[PDB]
Amino acid sequence: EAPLPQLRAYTVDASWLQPMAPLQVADHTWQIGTEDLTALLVQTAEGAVLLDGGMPQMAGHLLDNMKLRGVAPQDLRLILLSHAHADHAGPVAELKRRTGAHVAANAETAVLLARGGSNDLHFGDGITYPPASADRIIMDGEVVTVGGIAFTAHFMPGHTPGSTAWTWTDTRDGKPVRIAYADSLSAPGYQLKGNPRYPRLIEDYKRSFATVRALPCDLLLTPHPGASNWNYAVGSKASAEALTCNAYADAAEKKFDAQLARETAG
Amino acid sequence: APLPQLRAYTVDASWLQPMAPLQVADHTWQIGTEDLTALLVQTAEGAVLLDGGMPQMAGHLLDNMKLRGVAPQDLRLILLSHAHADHAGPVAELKRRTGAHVAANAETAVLLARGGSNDLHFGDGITYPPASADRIIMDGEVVTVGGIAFTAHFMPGHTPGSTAWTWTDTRDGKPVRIAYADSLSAPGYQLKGNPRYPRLIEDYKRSFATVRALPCDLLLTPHPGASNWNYAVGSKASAEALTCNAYADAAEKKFDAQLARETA
Amino acid sequence: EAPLPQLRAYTVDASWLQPMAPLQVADHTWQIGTEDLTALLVQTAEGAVLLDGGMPQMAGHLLDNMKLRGVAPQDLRLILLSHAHADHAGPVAELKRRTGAHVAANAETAVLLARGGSNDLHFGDGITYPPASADRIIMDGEVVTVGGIAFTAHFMPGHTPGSTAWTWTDTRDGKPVRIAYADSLSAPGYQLKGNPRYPRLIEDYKRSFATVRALPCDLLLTPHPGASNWNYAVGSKASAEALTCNAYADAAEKKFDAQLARETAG
Amino acid sequence: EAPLPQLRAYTVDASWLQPMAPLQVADHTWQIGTEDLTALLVQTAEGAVLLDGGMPQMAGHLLDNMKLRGVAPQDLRLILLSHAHADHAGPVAELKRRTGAHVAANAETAVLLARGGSNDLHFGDGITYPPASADRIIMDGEVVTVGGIAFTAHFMPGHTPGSTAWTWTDTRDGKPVRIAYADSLSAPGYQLKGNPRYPRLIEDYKRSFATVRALPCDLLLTPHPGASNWNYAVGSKASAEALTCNAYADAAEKKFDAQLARETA
Ligand SMILES: [Zn+2]
Ligand SMILES: [Zn+2]
Ligand SMILES: [Zn+2]
Ligand SMILES: [Zn+2]
Ligand SMILES: [Zn+2]
Ligand SMILES: [Zn+2]
Ligand SMILES: [Zn+2]
Ligand SMILES: [Zn+2]
Repeated sequence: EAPLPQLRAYTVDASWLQPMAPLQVADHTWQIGTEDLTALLVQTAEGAVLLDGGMPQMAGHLLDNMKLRGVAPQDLRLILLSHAHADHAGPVAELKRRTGAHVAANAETAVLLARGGSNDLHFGDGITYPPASADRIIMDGEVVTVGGIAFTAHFMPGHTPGSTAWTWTDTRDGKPVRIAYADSLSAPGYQLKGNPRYPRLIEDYKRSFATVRALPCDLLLTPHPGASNWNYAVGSKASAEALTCNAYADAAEKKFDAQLARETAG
Repeated sequence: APLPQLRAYTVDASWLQPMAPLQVADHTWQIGTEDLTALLVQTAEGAVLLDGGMPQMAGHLLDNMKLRGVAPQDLRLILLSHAHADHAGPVAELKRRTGAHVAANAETAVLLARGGSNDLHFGDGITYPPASADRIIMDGEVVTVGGIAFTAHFMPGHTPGSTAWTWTDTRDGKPVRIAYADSLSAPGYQLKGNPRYPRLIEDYKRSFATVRALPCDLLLTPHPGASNWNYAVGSKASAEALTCNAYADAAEKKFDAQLARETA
Repeated sequence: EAPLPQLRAYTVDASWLQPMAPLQVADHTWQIGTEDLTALLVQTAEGAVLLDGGMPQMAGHLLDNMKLRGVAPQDLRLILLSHAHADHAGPVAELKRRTGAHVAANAETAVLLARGGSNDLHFGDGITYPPASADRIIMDGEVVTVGGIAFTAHFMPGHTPGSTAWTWTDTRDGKPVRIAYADSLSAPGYQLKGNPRYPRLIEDYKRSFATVRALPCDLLLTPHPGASNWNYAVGSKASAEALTCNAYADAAEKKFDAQLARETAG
Repeated sequence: EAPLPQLRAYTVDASWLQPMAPLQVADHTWQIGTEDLTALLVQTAEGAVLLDGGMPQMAGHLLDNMKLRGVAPQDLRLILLSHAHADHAGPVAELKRRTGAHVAANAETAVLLARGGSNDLHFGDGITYPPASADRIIMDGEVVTVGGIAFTAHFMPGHTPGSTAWTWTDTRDGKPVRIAYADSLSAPGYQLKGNPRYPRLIEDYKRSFATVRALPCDLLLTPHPGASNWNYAVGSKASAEALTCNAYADAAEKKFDAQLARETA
């Protein structure tokens, strides 16, 4: 037979790889990723926390932005993740090597990260990345504290079994701001009904819609800024049209029901 | 200016050209592609696979196994020359689809568990789905399946974990000593004063001697061209495949010339 | 000052270590563990499945009983677990080395098994065993099939975050029998309320009681046979007074409620 | 039959569990373990390095001694190991959880550490401990640097496949001192000849005696202080009779040869 196909690279839109300067979200919280991939730096008194890292090739850019914020590589103490796909956990292994930071994640995210996103429930081996290990396993509702800032995990399975929202409270213009970093609620091209690899997918999504609606949140952020109507490119107006947690979940549930209609009706 | 896109590990088309099983000995078959070796050894208590080639080769391997009368669940063991993507590529998928166990030395195990990432020389350029080794083996250790004994010979250099495997089969009932020896190339490697591999030169030099000392009637290699095999024709037509001495001699001559150019 | 304490072994009641010959539970299902620890062998024409293995020192006994049942080590295909504590997953690492089995378990069980039971949420490092890796991660309700017998996973977290019940249909004198191997519902010495290492423990147990009551079950077995009133020592009469899923869950929940009340007000 | 045996804990000589206050070895190097188990703390301006940790139950003691040395848990950057048996790597998993330190080890030590010392080539499952992962895999001769102090690895397989000596240069009285922390060369109850799990054991031990003799060394230390004739209980006189690398390897090789002779006979 004809030769087997060549391996396929994980190519993404240029805006996902467009570097940007740090954009201040709150007094201690900064977007340091790219224009279209969120990576949040929280600077505490006893080191910095990174939430998500973006694509594999973004490790150097993250370290450069950390430098501009006054954070040396060894000052990064903790990495948290929304979910362990290649476009959000991509550079985690290299970040651990170059910073010594620990990774805290739930068990589902830990096992997916440790196999580099391979054998994905829905993508197979289509999107892999260098594997990394979690140094601390997190339970639902558990609180991780760095330098006086408490980060609370809220499991919201669906997009991945391990999908998690993280919440914390910063300050902004003299007042506290409850920040919620919620994972994706989409099911892009997923088989929703009767999926042998995820039998309770529909029940998990539906509960996760409700979990997101209930998060303590004055300011919602998402791994893809477009999903919560952020525009990182417009500077200090980046959050002008940012969605509430209610609007984010409702839009997600409406799309999910219609995606379920396209499937169930056939 | 956006960051660079990721690049896929692309190979010569003949590396990906399927072939029907080619008989090497009474129970030993090449079942990979024209230019990547994957050896199937059929025993009384199931099959052994030595290397799998590229990651996209899993289905092809299983199809050739079926043509040989080996159901997926009959694959009992996977052995490896070294844990690079073009030889260990489909190991994770093969484990999931067969239940086979992997046996490898510690160095190969850690690189396989990394999916080839953070390679001493390639960094993250040549990666593949990670897999775990179920049995760690030591230099000279014997693994027996169905009364066929496979002996490991460590030959570090191309990777720290590079291994040769030897076993005895028959050709029409007469015993034949088969040696499956890893690569001895250092493609683009910094040889002298490499911070990530300080004793590289010493290891290659010991490994040339290890290969020459292997018990061997027939030598095969992960890239058939490295031992003058032509998988396009029958195995008896490959009489003039290289001996262990000639294979190591050729590799040592290239290594010495590369070292000289680097020192100059 | 005084020397540090010596390490302490995990010692158990003698009956947990008392070998027994294989006891037929259904036409293809055998108890092959000890008098007071369940280890179920399910034999198909395409190989065997082992559900649990007991304590670490039981490996050789299990292999001896497999040989009496005509299962060569290479024909044990799969190991399933109720939960990853030393008295149920004890010999898994050794069994994997000595057989052709792979382990299928959920992510929580996978991460605890790979720690050898160390850093347990409730037990610390007091009850440990040789680490093993799960080869296949399974999801709630996922079906694993060996030789025509389908095994369905039902997550029932609480005793451990990864606690799982497994169900399958066998036959018993001419008629189908729905077997349920339900995990422990005990909370021995656990802090139930406001546990920073398991914040949703009470909610998980409460849901797990209902999960067990709903399992497809004509014949219940448990990792500790006493918990479902089996008496393996008497042979053919071992099942004569076995509990239903309802009675098992009701008994566990009555004890859980009294423990939580004790924790609420002494 | 009669019941199966109970599990048996790895109990040790109580002197191995006897806490001691930190003993200064050189200007930046301190013994912080117990009277009969070495655990070396190297303090730098960029954090600290721990070489070995002793038994599993020593984690709290190590951290208390670190605090006496001014090293907070988050100040520990790196853990190095001689070998991954329970009485030297015992508390590594707990130390990683409580400090955030990385582990650097060769591939053999990394795989043994990751299975908690289980399935040991010689001891089976008798000496298990909580497993840990290595965060950096190192090669023979590789240099790891923390705060300007360079640590070089020298593989000396035999006692375990992954057995490693670590060398670094410190100062004492304004002069360099080349410190060598060499692993065990013992073979306690080992089948030396024709061992199916370690076929080249004798060749590896013989090469490792030579490797130890060749180490750069003004001051030798060992995981068991008695093996290099240290006495940690006498403070400033602790090293007064410490062996050279030559003497240590010669004594170990003489013992090894007599052991091999009795086995062959
Ligand atoms: Zn995703
Ligand atoms: Zn995404
Ligand atoms: Zn290669
Ligand atoms: Zn190659
Ligand atoms: Zn338990
Ligand atoms: Zn139990
Ligand atoms: Zn030892
Ligand atoms: Zn020792």
